[PDB]
Amino acid sequence: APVTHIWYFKGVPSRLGYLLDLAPKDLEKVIYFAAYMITYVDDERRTRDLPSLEAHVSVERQQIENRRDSDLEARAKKLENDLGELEAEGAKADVRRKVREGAEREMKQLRDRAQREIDRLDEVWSRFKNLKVQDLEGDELLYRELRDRFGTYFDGSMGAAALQKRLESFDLEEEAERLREIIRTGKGQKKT
Amino acid sequence: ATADPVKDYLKQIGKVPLLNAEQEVELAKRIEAGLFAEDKLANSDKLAPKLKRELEIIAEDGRRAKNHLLEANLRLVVSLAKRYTGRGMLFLDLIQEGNLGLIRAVEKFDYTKGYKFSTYATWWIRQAITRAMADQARTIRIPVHMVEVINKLARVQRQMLQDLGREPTPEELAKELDMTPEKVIEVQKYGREPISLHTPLGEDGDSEFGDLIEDSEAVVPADAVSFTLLQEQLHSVLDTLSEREAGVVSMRFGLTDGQPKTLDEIGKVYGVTRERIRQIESKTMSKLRHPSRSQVLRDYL
Amino acid sequence: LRGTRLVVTSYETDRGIDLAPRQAVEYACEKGHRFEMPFSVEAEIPPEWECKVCGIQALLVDGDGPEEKKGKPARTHWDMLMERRTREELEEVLAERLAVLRS
Amino acid sequence: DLNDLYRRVINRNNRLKRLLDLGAPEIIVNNEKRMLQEAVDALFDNGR
Repeated sequence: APVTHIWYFKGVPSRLGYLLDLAPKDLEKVIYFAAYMITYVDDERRTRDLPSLEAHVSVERQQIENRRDSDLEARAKKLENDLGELEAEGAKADVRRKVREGAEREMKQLRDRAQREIDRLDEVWSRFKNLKVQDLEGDELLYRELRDRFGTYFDGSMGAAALQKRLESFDLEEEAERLREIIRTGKGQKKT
Repeated sequence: ATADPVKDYLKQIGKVPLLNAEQEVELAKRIEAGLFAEDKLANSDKLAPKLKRELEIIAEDGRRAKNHLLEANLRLVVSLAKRYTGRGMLFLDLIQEGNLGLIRAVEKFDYTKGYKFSTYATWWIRQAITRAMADQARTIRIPVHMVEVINKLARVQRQMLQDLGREPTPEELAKELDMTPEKVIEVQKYGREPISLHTPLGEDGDSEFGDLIEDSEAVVPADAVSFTLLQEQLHSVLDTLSEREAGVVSMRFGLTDGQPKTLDEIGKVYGVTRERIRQIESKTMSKLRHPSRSQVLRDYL
Repeated sequence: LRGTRLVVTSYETDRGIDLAPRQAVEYACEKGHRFEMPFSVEAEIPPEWECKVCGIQALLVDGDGPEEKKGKPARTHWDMLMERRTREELEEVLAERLAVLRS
Repeated sequence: DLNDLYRRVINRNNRLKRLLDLGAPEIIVNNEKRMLQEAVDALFDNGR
């Protein structure tokens, strides 16, 4: 497997960091197998196909809400069945109310889980919207989720192989021109 | 990314929880069925697309089961490998060798024996770890059997020293180990660890152990000049001899070319017989081995 | 201290010597790398060698090298499954797995 | 002391080569790759 040269990684200033514009902490995280790096994204294809993905996610959310209301109706039916089963029973309030409290807590945690999963679906959607090259990505589970959902339209990697792939397809002239323009126009610590 | 990788690996392996016996049996059954489906796919029967899809799905499920078993059991390898720490190999190398052993064990496990999976895995893990430590622990490698003999001798010596209260003599170990004392000393000698050339011996911290080792096989100019003078002086002594004598001596000993030719080769040039070459050489040796020309050459010997 | 690398030397030179005859044999690689090798005239020419460019197996210019099978690719999980288990057991566990899956 | 570092590099490389073609989960493979990079780094500059 490819490996990096310690001289051009560690020595201050981090030459790889300066060339690729990566903070040394991010670079150390990437090369030593602690976070992914996106090395390729198809911007035009995703922009063109955005309506289909939007339709898919809207359909998924609508189905989620349908399942939510179905669960609510099922819970209501179960509560009515419990009430009918224990209506004529004469006992203390807590004895007959423990099961109802348990059912209410079950419904509360069910809707909490539904809220959490729709929120995480929105999180994945937002993460996919603003994905760009050289974007570090920890939280392995999130990466696997995003890969299985939309594995096409991009590529990611780990270790020195990702840095090799980036260095291979790197346009020095364009970045140099951008830096020169910023130096001519910009001022402040950005210029330095 | 942290300065310590052992902690990172340890905290990473613990995310996957453990497994129970029924889960292990079910995973093994999944692996078996998936592989048999893979073989059936390897067979060239068309069957139906839906059946092919189902067979592929169960094969993937079996692969997932094998993986899951491996992640679940990595903790056993980590636990086993920690008591072999030291002795050259580092901790993570031992862990990885144990992981290879565990993979080998998982490749060859069965549930019909009704034993918990930990036993077979433990045997194979220990076997792999000890073999690896036998093969990757010394700069000058030693075969497995010799390492075993060294370990046995060291253990016996330690036990004898502890129980008896004195250092055992070579004869005591020889009679205890059932081998000759020469073998005992040879086994003791084979096991030593090479010193390092960079160990500092200067109190101020400037010198090293390797700066005082003489290059024994170094061309000494005095010896080279002496040999050159010998080579130049040898030819002159042959010069005073007759033409044929010097020629045959040079060809026989290959002074001019370095290839000692046979008697027939020498006689071919002059056309004399083999026996003649035999005699002519002898007279030259008698002449040189005389108290009349030896003095010029006595010193160089 | 005294020390010696396990190296031998001889008081001998290159000047005034006649070199023995040699023959140059050509070898070719799969990717197109060609090279020459000097061998003594009183020598046998092996059929196979390693390349001087990419470190891969190479043969002579004229090919006369057949393949003899090597006996140690056997180790896989499948053959062990054959060795450990019969076919009927695999068939019945397979049938059970299909039944539970389609259930 | 350079023989030891070269031996570490070669051992890690050979073990990684065996693991890759044997077929293994990503965890141990990634750990082996990290060890190989650390070994090469220790070979070139040690303690940096």
